Amino acid sequence: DPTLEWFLSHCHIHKYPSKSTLIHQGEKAETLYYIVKGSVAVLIKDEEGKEMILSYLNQGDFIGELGLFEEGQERSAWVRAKTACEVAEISYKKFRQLIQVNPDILMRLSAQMARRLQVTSEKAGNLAFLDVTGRIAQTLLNLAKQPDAMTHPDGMQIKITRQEIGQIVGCSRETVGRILKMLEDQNLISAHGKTIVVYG
Amino acid sequence: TDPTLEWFLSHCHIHKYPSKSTLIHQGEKAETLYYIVKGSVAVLIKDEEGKEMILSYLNQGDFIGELGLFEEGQERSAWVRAKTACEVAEISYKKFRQLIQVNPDILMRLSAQMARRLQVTSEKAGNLAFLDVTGRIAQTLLNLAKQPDAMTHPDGMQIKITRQEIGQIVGCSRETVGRILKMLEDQNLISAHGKTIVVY
Ligand SMILES: Nc1ncnc2c1ncn2[C@@H]1O[C@@H]2COP(=O)(O)O[C@H]2[C@H]1O
Ligand SMILES: Nc1ncnc2c1ncn2[C@@H]1O[C@@H]2COP(=O)(O)O[C@H]2[C@H]1O
Ligand SMILES: Nc1ncnc2c1ncn2[C@@H]1O[C@@H]2COP(=O)(O)O[C@H]2[C@H]1O
Repeated sequence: DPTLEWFLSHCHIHKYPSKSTLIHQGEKAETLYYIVKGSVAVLIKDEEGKEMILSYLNQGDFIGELGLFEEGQERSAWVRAKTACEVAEISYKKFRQLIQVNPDILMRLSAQMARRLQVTSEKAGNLAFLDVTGRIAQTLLNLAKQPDAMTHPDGMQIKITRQEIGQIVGCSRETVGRILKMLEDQNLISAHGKTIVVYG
Repeated sequence: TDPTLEWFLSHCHIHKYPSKSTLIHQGEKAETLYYIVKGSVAVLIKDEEGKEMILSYLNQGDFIGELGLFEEGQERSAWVRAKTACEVAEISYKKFRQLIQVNPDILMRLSAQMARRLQVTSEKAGNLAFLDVTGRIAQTLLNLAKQPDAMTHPDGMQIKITRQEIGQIVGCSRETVGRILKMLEDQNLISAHGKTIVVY
């Protein structure tokens, strides 16, 4: 991948342990990132710091792109390493020079913006159409259809903490706890184990 | 406008769409890029029961139908419907990609708008997640008060909007919108006069 490697030679590259914060919402946006290895969560918060994950981003993903096309913008979200990460960074100013040399690097970036918009639009859809019970139910169902969902004699089973579920739908761990109990008692799932079984 | 947009537009056909006509249908094969020369549109998606949600309004100078551009074989991710009479330039993706090669600035213009839509749709996903239906409505009326067609008034801004529209934006029924709008004007936050609302 000649264009990528060229792009990266113009970056500086650093390692970040899991749980460390790469981007703080509200900071001035002046640099672009690219994930060389690992995974990050893109997070927003309510006024009391309850979190919602807008996306996971993985190796090959650009981050910090949204301040690129107009000066004076702030980071729109927190971005937090979910595993140990290797992350390339480059100033918007140097990136813009790179685009002049070869606009393919802009194509790649824009393709990812367009995917993100489709996915975030779909999520806003579910947030409008579903209450917190439906959100959690549709999350568990989505997760059971993932390539990594394990077969179970009674349906599919998943590994996912209550806090992670809470991050997906933007509710507390305890709210998740209560609604999982309700869904168990409605005979839709079982969560009495260290994992979750979605029936059917 | 500038010589670059005019260059781009001379490679487009201009089509007219009457108010309430659909420009783009969800699920259609995406092979075409659009640009709004005049007028305004609504972007909509739907739940399995035919409930509609307004993801966004877009206006003169806005690109539409861009999300299929970066990868072949995609579907339209939403319906796009004329809110007023519209004049809309259109061009095939393939021909757009050729233009990008002559002058990458036209891709820059487009990517700028994608970045803005991702910021706006993320903030909206947060609203839907974190706010109760009343907070969604009170935030929506501010956002509406800075659409191109929301003009001034002694005690703040003034807008025209239906209950159905608001309900489509925040995710609730007209009836519920009616009850909340009533609450909001007791809380001396607005005054309503038919379909026209003054936002303080
Ligand atoms: N809805 C989203 N989906 C995926 N990534 C996002 C989303 N919102 C923000 N981001 C990423 O989080 C970053 C926060 O900083 P920026 O606003 O500079 O750029 C942002 C994007 O790279
Ligand atoms: N969240 C959004 N904000 C603004 N416009 C959007 C949004 N989602 C979809 N659209 C527009 O609606 C169009 C539907 O067709 P496309 O998916 O080709 O391209 C889409 C975008 O131009
Ligand atoms: N709970 C909901 N979540 C998302 N959208 C809704 C919900 N309830 C109603 N809507 C949509 O918003 C519209 C507002 O006007 P109507 O009540 O005619 O029809 C409504 C539905 O299409």
